[PDB]
Amino acid sequence: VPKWIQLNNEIMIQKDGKFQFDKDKEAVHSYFVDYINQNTVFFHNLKEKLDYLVENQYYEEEFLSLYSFEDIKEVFKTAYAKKFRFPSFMSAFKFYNDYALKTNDKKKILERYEDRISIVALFFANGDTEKAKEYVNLMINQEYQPSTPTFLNAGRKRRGELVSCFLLEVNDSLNDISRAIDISMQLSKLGGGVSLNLSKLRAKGEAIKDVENATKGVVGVMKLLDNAFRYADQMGQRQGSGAAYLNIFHRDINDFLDTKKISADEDVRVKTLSIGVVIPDKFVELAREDKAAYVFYPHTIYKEYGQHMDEMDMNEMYDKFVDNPRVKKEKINPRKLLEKLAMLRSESGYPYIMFQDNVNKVHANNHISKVKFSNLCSEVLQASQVSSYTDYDEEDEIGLDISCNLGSLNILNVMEHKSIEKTVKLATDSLTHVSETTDIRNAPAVRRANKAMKSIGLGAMNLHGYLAQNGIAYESPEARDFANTFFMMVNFYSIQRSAEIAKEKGETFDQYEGSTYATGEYFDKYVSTDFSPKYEKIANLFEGMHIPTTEDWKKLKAFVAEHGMYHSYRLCIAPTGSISYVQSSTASVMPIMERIEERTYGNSKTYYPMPGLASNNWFFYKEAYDMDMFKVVDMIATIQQHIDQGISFTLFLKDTMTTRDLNRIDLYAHHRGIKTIYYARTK
Amino acid sequence: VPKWIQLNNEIMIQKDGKFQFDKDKEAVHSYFVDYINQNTVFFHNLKEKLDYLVENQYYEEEFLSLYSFEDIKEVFKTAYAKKFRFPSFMSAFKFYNDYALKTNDKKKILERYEDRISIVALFFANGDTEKAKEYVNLMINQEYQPSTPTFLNAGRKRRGELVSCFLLEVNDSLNDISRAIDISMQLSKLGGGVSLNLSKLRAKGEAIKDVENATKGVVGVMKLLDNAFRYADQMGQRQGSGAAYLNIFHRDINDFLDTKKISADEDVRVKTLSIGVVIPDKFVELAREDKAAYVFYPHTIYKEYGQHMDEMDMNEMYDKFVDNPRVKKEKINPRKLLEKLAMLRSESGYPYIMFQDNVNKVHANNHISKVKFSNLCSEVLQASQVSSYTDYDEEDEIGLDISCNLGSLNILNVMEHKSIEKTVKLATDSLTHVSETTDIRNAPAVRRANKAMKSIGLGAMNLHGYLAQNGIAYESPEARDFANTFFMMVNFYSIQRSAEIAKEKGETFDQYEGSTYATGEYFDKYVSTDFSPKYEKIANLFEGMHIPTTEDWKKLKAFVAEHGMYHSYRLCIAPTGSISYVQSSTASVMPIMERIEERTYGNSKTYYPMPGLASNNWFFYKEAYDMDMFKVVDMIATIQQHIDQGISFTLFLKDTMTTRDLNRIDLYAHHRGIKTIYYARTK
Amino acid sequence: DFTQMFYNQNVKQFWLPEEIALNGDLLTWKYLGKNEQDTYMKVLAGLTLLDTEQGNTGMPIVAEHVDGHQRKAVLNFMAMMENAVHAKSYSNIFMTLAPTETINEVFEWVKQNKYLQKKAQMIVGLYKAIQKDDEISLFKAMVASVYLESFLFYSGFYYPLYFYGQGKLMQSGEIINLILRDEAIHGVYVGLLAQEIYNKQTEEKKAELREFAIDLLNQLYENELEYTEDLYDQVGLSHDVKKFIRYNANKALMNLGFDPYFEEEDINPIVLNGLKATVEPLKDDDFYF
Amino acid sequence: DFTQMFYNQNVKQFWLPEEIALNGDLLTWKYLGKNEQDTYMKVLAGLTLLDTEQGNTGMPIVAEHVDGHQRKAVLNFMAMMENAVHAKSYSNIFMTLAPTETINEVFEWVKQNKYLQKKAQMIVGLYKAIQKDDEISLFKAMVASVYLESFLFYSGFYYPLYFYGQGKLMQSGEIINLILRDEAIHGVYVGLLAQEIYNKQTEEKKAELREFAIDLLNQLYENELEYTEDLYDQVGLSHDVKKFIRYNANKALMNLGFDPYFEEEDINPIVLNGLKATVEPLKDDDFYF
Ligand SMILES: Nc1ncnc2c1ncn2[C@@H]1O[C@H](COP(=O)(O)OP(=O)(O)OP(=O)(O)O)[C@@H](O)[C@H]1O
Ligand SMILES: Nc1ncnc2c1ncn2[C@@H]1O[C@H](COP(=O)(O)OP(=O)(O)OP(=O)(O)O)[C@@H](O)[C@H]1O
Ligand SMILES: Cc1cn([C@H]2C[C@H](O)[C@@H](COP(=O)(O)OP(=O)(O)OP(=O)(O)O)O2)c(=O)[nH]c1=O
Ligand SMILES: [Mg+2]
Ligand SMILES: [Mg+2]
Ligand SMILES: [Mn+2]
Ligand SMILES: [Mn+2]
Ligand SMILES: [Mn+2]
Ligand SMILES: [Mn+2]
Repeated sequence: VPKWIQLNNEIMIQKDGKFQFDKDKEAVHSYFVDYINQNTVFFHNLKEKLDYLVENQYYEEEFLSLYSFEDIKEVFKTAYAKKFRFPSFMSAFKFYNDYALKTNDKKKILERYEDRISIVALFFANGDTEKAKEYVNLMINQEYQPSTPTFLNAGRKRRGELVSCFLLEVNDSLNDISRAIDISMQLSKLGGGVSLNLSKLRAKGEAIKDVENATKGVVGVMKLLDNAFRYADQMGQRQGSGAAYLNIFHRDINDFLDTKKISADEDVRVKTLSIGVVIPDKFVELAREDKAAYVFYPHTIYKEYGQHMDEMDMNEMYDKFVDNPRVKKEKINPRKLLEKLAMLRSESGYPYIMFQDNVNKVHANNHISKVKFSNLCSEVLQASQVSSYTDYDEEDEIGLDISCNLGSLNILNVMEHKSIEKTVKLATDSLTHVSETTDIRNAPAVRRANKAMKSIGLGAMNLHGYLAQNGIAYESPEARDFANTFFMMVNFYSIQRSAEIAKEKGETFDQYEGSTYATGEYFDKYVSTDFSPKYEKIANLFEGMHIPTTEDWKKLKAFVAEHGMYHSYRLCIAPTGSISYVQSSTASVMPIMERIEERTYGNSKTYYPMPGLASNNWFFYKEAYDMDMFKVVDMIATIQQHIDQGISFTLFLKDTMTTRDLNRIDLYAHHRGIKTIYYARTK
Repeated sequence: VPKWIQLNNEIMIQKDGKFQFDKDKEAVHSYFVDYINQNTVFFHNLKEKLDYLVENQYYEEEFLSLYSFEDIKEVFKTAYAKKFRFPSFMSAFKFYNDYALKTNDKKKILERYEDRISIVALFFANGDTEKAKEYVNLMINQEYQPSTPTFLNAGRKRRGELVSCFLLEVNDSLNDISRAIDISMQLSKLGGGVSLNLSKLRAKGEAIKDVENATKGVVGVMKLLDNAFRYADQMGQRQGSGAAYLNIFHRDINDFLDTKKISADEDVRVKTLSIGVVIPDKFVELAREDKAAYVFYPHTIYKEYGQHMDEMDMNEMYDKFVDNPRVKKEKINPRKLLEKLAMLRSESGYPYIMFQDNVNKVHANNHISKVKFSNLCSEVLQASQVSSYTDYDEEDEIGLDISCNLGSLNILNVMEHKSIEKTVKLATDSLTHVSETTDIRNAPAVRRANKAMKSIGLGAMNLHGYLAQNGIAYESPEARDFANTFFMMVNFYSIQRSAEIAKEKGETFDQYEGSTYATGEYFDKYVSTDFSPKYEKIANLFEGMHIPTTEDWKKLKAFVAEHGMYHSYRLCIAPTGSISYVQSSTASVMPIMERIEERTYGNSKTYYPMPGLASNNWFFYKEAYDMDMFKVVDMIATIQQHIDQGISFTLFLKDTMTTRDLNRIDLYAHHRGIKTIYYARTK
Repeated sequence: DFTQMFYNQNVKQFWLPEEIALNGDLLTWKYLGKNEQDTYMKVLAGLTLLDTEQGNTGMPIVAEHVDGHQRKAVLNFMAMMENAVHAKSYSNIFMTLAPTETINEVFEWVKQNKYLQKKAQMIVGLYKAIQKDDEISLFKAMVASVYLESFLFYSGFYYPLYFYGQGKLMQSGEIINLILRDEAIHGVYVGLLAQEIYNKQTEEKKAELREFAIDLLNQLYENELEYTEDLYDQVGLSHDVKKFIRYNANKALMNLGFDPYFEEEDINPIVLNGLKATVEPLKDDDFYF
Repeated sequence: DFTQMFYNQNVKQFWLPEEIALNGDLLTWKYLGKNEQDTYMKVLAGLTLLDTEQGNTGMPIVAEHVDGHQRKAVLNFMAMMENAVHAKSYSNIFMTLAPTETINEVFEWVKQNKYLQKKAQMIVGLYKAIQKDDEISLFKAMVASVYLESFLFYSGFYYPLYFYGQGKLMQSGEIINLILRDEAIHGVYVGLLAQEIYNKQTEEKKAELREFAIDLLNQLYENELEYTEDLYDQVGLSHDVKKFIRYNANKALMNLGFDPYFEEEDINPIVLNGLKATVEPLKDDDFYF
């Protein structure tokens, strides 16, 4: 057992009835005195290091060639002047095991934290030394964290794509299904998580070229996609991850759900394909009134109306579908379906729940399309247009496939530096740069939507960490007040930066003129409701920072009207799995699952306390499972009212609560305006 | 139970110790006087029938519009003038259950045998009334039988494709793999059996752009193809059938074979994809000498030499592969691999065995490409060039994917009518028409190969029926002499018709100038060796027909040199599974499995005696399992010497014999020049 | 070729009575007529009584005489489901819908009922006739077992499925559907074990075993028709129940590798809505001819 | 007074080996000496044999002779655990850690090992000697079963527990602890049934039954000593294991209502350190907030 691992395991050993949290710090020192410095490759000067990394195909020549060597050296010096120290052993371990650049033999460390941050900053700035230094100060203060793809791969020649969330629309044809399989394989090859909408696909027992009972339904397509994702597994590094979304009014919805049951046969169950269910308000109304619902055959609806079932508003179309004899449908019990969803989420955490009307009643780009499905993490909610992939030697009709750009603000570090505006604007600029530098040659609709929509996702993390280190309970009304104010400022500065980029470049996102930003509707609740903190403690937390008022929001609305907005979507709160360790932050805006987490690496045990955990804030670091899920829903809705896309919202349940409690949480989330529900993790 | 069912079951009720074969005839009468005539749909005249079939989307109106109604009436009258009667109940039952056109609800019979034959003939003639009458006389005499796709689907609006088998070359890339999956689904949707050569795909543990041990090998692609064929299953009517072919020198050859082991795990086992193994002469030489062999990693060979492992001759490059340190290889025991092949064929009948050198030592189009794999029935052996399917928005390099149209001569009916020449020429014309009117819009390499190669497959059926009905034992040297003479005549007249078509159209198949037809090498054994019958009985059997001599072959060689050949490939002997029932013929050139076969249909059981089975020819209808497989190999080699493509050669084994006997049969087949071995069916 | 696959499917279908809350059935039970309640009670008792024989005798006796450790384990698992899961589930349904005195009376009636007794004793008779090391007697018992699992239960299952397909008695209908799903796989599995024995027999012995199976099916079928009229005439359903019996008889025959006996019929849509060669090394000189 | 609570405990303890991922033991296994791996394989193989016979024969036969549907349901469930869960789990462990040839060899080794054959002969002989309606033959078989559950398994259990307690082979060890947790309740339950029969006897008959139980225990014990030495001498642990089996022999006697027979000894402290969701329907009030 290594010395740093012993020093880390000494945390659980209680002295005077208290955990030895400070010992973790010592572990970090050991982890750097015994391992990191010994296995870190050192060079006589930075010029030699850069030459070795470029020549050995570690870095890219293009992004480094935009700067003189003096500017690169100045950026590296700015990164190293902070003298950044990892506060916990797990932060440094996760960085140097997951993100630090290693030799081809994987035994030496080529990149420190400062080196990786400097390289990512130089990639972000695209030739501006001052902008690169600003990015270096942003990331070394740990105010902003690029996502795992961006942080890991920026500036590296041997790399995947910087985007890892991809949403694909699948049209109801064999050509479109095969193209979707191909694109899923290509994007999993790039290292991205792929979500596919299967609602347009006709159900099982439908007609193919006017022969009856011929379609295999969406379950056969799910089997094909599951095989494709198993095959494309990042060159045998990570398990291929894919998601499939189906509307709850699709007839296959039960069989869809049956793919996640343990009792399902081998020809029914898909193991590497996550599933999500899109639930329109009509289904919730039918379940609430206990009226029996109807699941429709999509192809009959398409033949009758010329549009797909998921392309029209089910609230106004459901009665017409039911009363139409030419539309084929099957009787179901919506309450039984809700109970089945709750039971499946209890067993396996699936499916993801998308409340379609909750997403689309605040969607700014409904003119382009309504949000029909979400991503693999159930937080990307954007307009998508299906593509018509025709036969060979025939021109395809390329639509819009969602691929947003991830990046997370560290709420604790951002707010302690009183730099919400600067961090949000710099993160928006970096996300815009990464979106502009993304070029996928095997996903035509993804590339077209990236060029047109210019959608980015700016998330936040360390919400619970910040609240606990400031003596605020996550379920307290003060925490929701802080979240409201902080995320309203984040939205304000994100919109301001998007409008500034649109003014500078002279271009907005495609079909912006029809958006609620152009019409000013988006700013309605912002020009009438003041989002300043209602509690003195939160106001003192925001001291030293200008909180945008209704007049500031009116000025921003006028600015957007005059200049437009560059990004169709700006904010989405991703789970932030492993980057939260490196940043010493709690994951996403979720409450912490455990105060101290026990992990097993190799044959060794390691202990990670939550950041800033001590005896004084032990009570404020309440575990997520012990919390009331209604108050967690309230906080997530408070944040969601300022996020244009969704939030990865995992439910944290105890083994005691039943499926009725899960359904109640889901229905309260639907009532409170929650757009997506990610997971049902049972303790 | 139906009356005809009782009459057919009365065959096995012996009277005076003999089977009541004549009862079978009675059954057909019943089957027509109680079911077919009552279930048939009669019109006032042919005009109303044709109009009803045209407007109700049963028939394509284009092929019928090329004839005036008087000509169509004359063709139908020619078909009905023969007064064709089905001699056995099973012939009529199979036609009216599998090939006769029924209504949309399948409650009535719209097409008689004469109606189907007339429609197929009118489609074949393409506006020529005299040619349509010739086709009608050829098919109503049952001298020639179009394949099941062509016979069933010719002239139908709801038809599929007329091509039975498709062969795809899969290049070593994710884009090519995805395109192969798409094309396999498209062609299975069209109803054709798809064969894919996986020998170019790099083995398991190869590098995908400098990251090693990343590839899943051919087994992952096999699983993808298996799921694709499961999904595309002819709209749920016929199970999707696919074939995978791998060279025996591929490193994955064991894992490949492990897909068919009955103890294979679900993550490896493949159940809807047939497997074939391509064995060069080098492997047989290594096994014979007991020298340990080496299987190779295709990607290392491609990197070192710039060509795929199956793209070059292993007999001359195996030592270079072994001595090359930059080529990666694994040690295997070739005798152990042969024993594994024999055990697998005993257990499940797989893999198909393709003796590559036996195919390519007489292959006439080696300049275009060597034959690297076979079809799903292991009888199509043609040159194929792999396609380079590139990224989206990039032009693809379209290669040649094999596809040929099947058609079988009924040997008994052809020789009874003394019309080898006329039947062969008319069948060649019909297959040329089927190739010309075939246009597949989702398989580009298949379309290009169909347009360029113009390859057709003219098979033969009722070899054993003709031999047994003429008092010739199938294993006798007289039977092999008859096969030699008959198939030399078939080859002569097929080459003559191909050259005549090339002369009349002024065009040959692509790259004909480099073929052995153009250089005259193909005719060598035909201009030096006489293939006239060596037995007086066979010569009497061939009386009334001009058997080509060496002078006729020299004249044909000069004619080909002057005019060329329209078809790259002309003769391939398919299994002819279910259409042999309608023709009252034994399946293909294979010996009969059983004298009387008991088949269960619905809740009833039926007995089909072999065509012409009686007391005097009971022992001439020797069952295949009771026959010496070495003499069957001799027969198949004798036929194969006159067939440019392969023959679907099924091995018929007894349970008592061991895997060593199967290996001996395989090695004798390789020694005798057998190109492919189809199945190892054990009694 | 099949036991490990069936092992997997069996264990992944594991369930417990407690998982389904039954009390909400009282909200539809109270609205049924006396004849509907009477038929339901009688059908339920019929299923209960037959399933007890299968748990106490049918599955354990077959497990005893079948050779093979893995087969014995699967058979043990199936016996467990009969005794520990199914029997408790039937009891739970009864205790929810009827008071103790009513349950005792229904079981007294069904215990004396001529058509229920005829089939119960016919099946039990074949289980009692199995002789050690006699595969013919084992096969006959397996046929009886398949007929119970895949055929005889279905005159009973009809009614809960009929209600379940209409939105009535949904909790007990869910339980019945889980039970039925277990009996289906039990029937298929025992069917494969019977075919294994059948395939080891001569042609004359096979024909004799086929005659046995068809004769037994006929006896049971004629009694099922009487059983059906006795229970279902009072609620007007017998015609449709008879179609369901024949359809399931055909499934039972197919489980035993036999042809269907009855013509194909459509089923009531409400019920539908509810529903190794010897390895010898190459010796050389086999490469030369 | 006890069957219902045993029924509930048994069904709530239900598990499958596939719930435990075993690839985590790969390295600590690789690191053991050849002697240690050999003893470990053989130990688990001896356990597999015992569970094979307990599942195939012991539990089903006792179930057959014990009266009462609930008692039979518990015994049937225990039988299923023996062969469908316990015996199979050992193969999961073997298939993870060992190559096929080593697995084949250890199963061949059980067939020819004289101590393992003797203990199987003795235990299974008593199971097969049970006579219908003869409570004394049944008691004797229940004593044999308690000795298998609570004594004989323990020469085998020692080694996985010994490793678990040192933080080695902890995934395999987790499986073994689940098996041990089951056998402990199986031994208590069968012990209570045996005591029921014993308590019906005259004092003279009781005296003979104690003689039977003690003679049988001593005979099994003497054989187990030789088995223990044969397996553990190569890893240096025979004396320690012997103390453990004596400890557990006393627990078996206690399960039978008898006084401890061996004196107390200090057991290796390492070995001591080695030791669907509920568904409610949705109310109309859950849709409003
Ligand atoms: N907690 C830590 N986080 C990150 N790096 C660390 C940490 N502790 C030590 N290091 C690394 O080890 C070096 C030694 O740091 P130490 O605590 O011994 O003193 P120092 O005054 O920071 O040293 P130096 O002269 O290297 O700057 C640091 O410069 C840094 O590179
Ligand atoms: N074996 C058979 N094959 C094909 N069609 C048959 C067969 N047997 C009967 N039919 C059809 O059923 C009709 C019944 O007539 P059948 O053969 O009994 O003699 P028919 O009334 O004297 O006239 P004909 O033989 O001249 O048609 C035939 O005309 C024919 O259309
Ligand atoms: C992407 C991917 C490829 N492969 C295998 C199958 C293909 O035959 C083979 C080639 O993939 P390619 O698509 O050719 O990958 P590449 O072009 O980026 O890499 P290279 O330059 O070396 O050609 O890699 C996998 O096994 N799994 C995968 O996920
Ligand atoms: Mg279409
Ligand atoms: Mg490539
Ligand atoms: Mn049961
Ligand atoms: Mn059962
Ligand atoms: Mn046990
Ligand atoms: Mn036990």
